[PDB]
Amino acid sequence: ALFTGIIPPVSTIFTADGQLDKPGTAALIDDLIKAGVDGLFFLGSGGEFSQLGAEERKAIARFAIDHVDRRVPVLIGTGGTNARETIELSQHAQQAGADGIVVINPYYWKVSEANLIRYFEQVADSVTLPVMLYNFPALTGQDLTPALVKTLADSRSNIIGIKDTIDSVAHLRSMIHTVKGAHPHFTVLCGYDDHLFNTLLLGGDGAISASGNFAPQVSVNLLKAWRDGDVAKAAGYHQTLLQIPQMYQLDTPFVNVIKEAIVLCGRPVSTHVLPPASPLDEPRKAQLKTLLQQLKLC
Amino acid sequence: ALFTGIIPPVSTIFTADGQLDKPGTAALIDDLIKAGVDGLFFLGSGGEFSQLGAEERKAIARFAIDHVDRRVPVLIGTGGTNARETIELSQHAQQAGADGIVVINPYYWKVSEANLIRYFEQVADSVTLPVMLYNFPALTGQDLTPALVKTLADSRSNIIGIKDTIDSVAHLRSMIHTVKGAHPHFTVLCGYDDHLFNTLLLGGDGAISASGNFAPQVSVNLLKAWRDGDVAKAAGYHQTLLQIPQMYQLDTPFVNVIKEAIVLCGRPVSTHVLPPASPLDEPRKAQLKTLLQQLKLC
Amino acid sequence: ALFTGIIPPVSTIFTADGQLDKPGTAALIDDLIKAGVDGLFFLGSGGEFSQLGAEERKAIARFAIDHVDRRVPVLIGTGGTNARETIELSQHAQQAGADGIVVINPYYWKVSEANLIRYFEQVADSVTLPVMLYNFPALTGQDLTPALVKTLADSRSNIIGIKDTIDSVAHLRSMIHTVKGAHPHFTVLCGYDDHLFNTLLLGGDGAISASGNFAPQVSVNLLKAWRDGDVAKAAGYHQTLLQIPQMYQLDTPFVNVIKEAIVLCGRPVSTHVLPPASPLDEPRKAQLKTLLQQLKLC
Amino acid sequence: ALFTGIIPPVSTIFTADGQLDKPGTAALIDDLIKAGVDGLFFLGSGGEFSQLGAEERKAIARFAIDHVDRRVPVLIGTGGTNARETIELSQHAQQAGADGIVVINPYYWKVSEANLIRYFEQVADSVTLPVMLYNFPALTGQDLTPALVKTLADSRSNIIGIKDTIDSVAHLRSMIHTVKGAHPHFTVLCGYDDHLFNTLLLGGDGAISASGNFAPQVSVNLLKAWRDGDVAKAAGYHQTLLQIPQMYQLDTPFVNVIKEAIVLCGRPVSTHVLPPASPLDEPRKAQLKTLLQQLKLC
Repeated sequence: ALFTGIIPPVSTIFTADGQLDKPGTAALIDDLIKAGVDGLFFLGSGGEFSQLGAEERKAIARFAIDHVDRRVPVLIGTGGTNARETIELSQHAQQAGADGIVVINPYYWKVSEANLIRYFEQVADSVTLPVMLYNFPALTGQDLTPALVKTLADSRSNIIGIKDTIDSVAHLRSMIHTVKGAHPHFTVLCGYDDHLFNTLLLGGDGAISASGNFAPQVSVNLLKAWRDGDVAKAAGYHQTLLQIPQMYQLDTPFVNVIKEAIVLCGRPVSTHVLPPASPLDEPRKAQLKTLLQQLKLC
Repeated sequence: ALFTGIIPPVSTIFTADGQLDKPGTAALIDDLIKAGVDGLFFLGSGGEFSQLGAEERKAIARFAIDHVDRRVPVLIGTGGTNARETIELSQHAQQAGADGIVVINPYYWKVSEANLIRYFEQVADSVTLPVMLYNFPALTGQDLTPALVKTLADSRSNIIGIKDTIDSVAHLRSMIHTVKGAHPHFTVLCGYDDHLFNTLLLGGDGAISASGNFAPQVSVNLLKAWRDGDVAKAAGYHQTLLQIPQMYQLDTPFVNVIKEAIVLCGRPVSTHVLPPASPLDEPRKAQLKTLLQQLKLC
Repeated sequence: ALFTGIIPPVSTIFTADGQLDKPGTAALIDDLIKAGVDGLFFLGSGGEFSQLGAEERKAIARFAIDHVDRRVPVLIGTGGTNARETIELSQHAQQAGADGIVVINPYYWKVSEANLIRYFEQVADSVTLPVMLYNFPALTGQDLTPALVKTLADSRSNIIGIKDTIDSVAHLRSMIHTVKGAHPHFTVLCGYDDHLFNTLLLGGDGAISASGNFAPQVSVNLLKAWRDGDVAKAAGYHQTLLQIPQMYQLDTPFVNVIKEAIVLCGRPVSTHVLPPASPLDEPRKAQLKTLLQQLKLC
Repeated sequence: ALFTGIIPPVSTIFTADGQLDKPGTAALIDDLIKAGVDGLFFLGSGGEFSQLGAEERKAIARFAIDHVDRRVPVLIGTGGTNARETIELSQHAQQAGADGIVVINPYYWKVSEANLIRYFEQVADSVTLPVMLYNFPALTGQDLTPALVKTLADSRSNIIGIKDTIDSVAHLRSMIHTVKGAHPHFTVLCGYDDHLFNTLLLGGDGAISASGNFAPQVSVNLLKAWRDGDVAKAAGYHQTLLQIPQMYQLDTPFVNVIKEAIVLCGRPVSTHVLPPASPLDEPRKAQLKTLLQQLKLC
């Protein structure tokens, strides 16, 4: 089973003028590796893939891959609405040395089932890398049903997992029974902090969630505790991850909040975000702070 | 805090010709009390309130209350679309000796906010009993937001809790922070088996869920374990409750399944259900059986 | 083809204490017949069926049927969530002399497809009367798709039409092609004033909409104009019906508004509505008035 | 009032290997101008903006602008999820000679209200051109409410219209009353063929809809007829436009269908579409043909 455990959707650090902040993004990568994470995912939602042009995303990927220098597995999010561009980026990711790619369903047009399967097949064929699906129906408006995901895993041997970003036990439970039921080593990771625990108890494999950027220890320790068979300990951490998602209510998009948390949790980096996102106002920065303090994360 | 802990939405047992099966419903009540539950809720969704006429519901309530004979707290679900009828039933519930009522939002028309608050106020005034709200947006098509529920608790001192039937951690978390944040002894119970654990760890109060009818021990034991500070034990039970809701996908409505489970789990009762529900076919009864067996509940 | 043309969802007039206002409801019936309508539909949504008990609805139906005295066709809305009650009422409607019944899909539980078809079959079998389906997904949360409605018309020869209450040309167009395509004399009526014109030009059959109660001439004249081949005239009326639905935005439910419009348009009747609805405040009554004046309806 | 009347969302013609087919897209432009249209909109949804990269979209826009050579007004759709790119393209559109731009709301993240207003303000400021908003909630998952659109027109004097792509009379009616009520010369165009008629009768201004590409005469004639005060004639055309949208059910996306219709209606052009779209199979091409024949469009 590939890409299990705690794999954060790493934040892309930018300068005040909007360029890649290499010292800062590198500093962030290094903290996260040091924290005991099982991989890293660049250019996910929290990486702000949807606010970057093709060429920019190529540049961020190659830098990120290079800086990681194979210390842990690296995933590159290559998705979007432009299928041809999805292939360019996915191929480039392979060339550039990535360990796999993460591909969301086209989210402008909700594409026919036939078209959707053909899309995913085509991208999976364009590379020899592992392909990790990415479901996020709240944003895509088209759910990758467990039936469909089983169909896709049956169809291509390199479609080997999924990040299920949804506040639903049923969806995660069904994803596990239907897909892992047919393919035991298919990876199922959840997209939200507050589902990591349940996702494990259901016989899933881990999480790619925002709290990896600023409190990676909680998820890493939850996982170690669970693998060590100490469940009470794991639940202890779950309890923190249960509360964490309050913060994300402070703005939309909440990439600003994640980056601001990174700072408050001890890593001084530029919190500049790309439009249509905006800086977090002062009042809500202090609210974030009080929240992080209550939870004992700074 | 009133009506905390494990309070099953008791199934109403019917004969083959559709009348109240008194021996059978009494037998069921007695098992559940014996199992260590903290209350009982008659004429909820699983009680089939929406398939019974006013007079029938009066009759079921009076029987149920009488048979319980004050051994545990009794809640009567008095809701529907006909507000005047909601008052008749709620008042009748009081005079019949019930400990409180459970009121869902009117689910045909999605009523204006002003009208909705006025409805709940009016019913809460028509009785001196505790009033427990009931949210089930999947069916009602109108969510009782934590804001609105805070407003209602602020408004009437006898609106003292809620059954939140939704597959969402966020909703339960927000319900707790917003409402309990303002009213510490406001009860918040979850409507689904797989959320009991999280609902506790969030500082909520228990569950009214279907698995109470056929596997009440699991939820009762989870709750005692948690109260005894043995979390690993509690999680052990959570793990079973996590799987249980597969059963409910076998039909819709799945009130047939719950009753069939009651039988398979050792309590022989008539599984007749009211239309537009129907008996569970043989194939799916056996599937239920294999599921209960896998989970070690029969 | 049965039940074509302009068939208003007649408002049920109540006294202050909530009883049937017979003088007033009779007065209303008489205006509407005198206006040239092609039938009348009692105990629809605007009739407030969902706020009345079984016995009350029986009483209103017989009174209404009797007072019409066969001058036009009469439809009785017998739907709800309680299937057995749907049969009692539907049978009672036949015994009481009604020309057909109108049956919405059960709107609490969104019932399985198999269950839904079996429900509609069962009620259609419980009577020898014509059965008119009623779709209103905005409130029911379960759409009667054209596929499903074709299935139902194929299944039972007395399922002979539908009131499609939805703000969608596509749905009405599809309902006509799929169902009328297979059953030419199947009736398709729209539920909203602003769709009557399109519904005709699509090869549908008429409307059961609220503006029948207070401005029945507009829809009656639109229909006559269209049948006389004078389309420009028909479009003239369409233009008024296009604007009428602004009022319904003054409250929810907006039965209060319809009844208040009946008064302002010249028919003094009690505007009492059943809870959880409430009287329309004074400011909004005056806004209604200005609207009716602008459109030249009072 | 700017950009009124019939302004087709022109199809971008591509070669087999996916490049701009200049002879073909020029041929198409010329037919449409010849047909009497009041403008042209390049790089809308039907132009496939969401499957083209920034540089490609630049290239298509200038070519299109140049080939039109000011014969009619030209609109360029510059929207997407990448705000900085939206400014690049919008500014490029101005320098390339476009008469205005068309900007959809960011459709990946459903952005906060504050952020959404700030986005639209920022883009409107980046140019001196007229800005035409674009609502399409079915795809975006975030509706541009009439309230919000009024706010935006109040905020910036160059936000001067909207393409409302929604199958809803209520939404269009409300958009007209709320926005035109405050700004009489604000343009309101509908996005669907079957709403053009109603949109006019409501006091709106026209349509940007797919049938402009292959049957522009129908909409052009409807508009001329209506302006000439001959309503019966206009309704005659409405009747065809009412049926047209059946085809769009043959695939999703249905850009393939539009382009195939262009061919069958007399203009031989390459029907190549960009992925994740695909060619229309033979069976469904013949079905399209039968449809166009029934409606007397080929």
